[PDB]
Amino acid sequence: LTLEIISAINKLVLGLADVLWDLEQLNIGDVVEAVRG
Repeated sequence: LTLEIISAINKLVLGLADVLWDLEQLNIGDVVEAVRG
């Protein structure tokens, strides 16, 4: 599931494209998901 959030991702990454993205989520993009993996 986490990875898929993966599927949704790279493409997603003006407001919509940016601040809202990461801001809305609030880190995930940057990277902890790593720990889970």
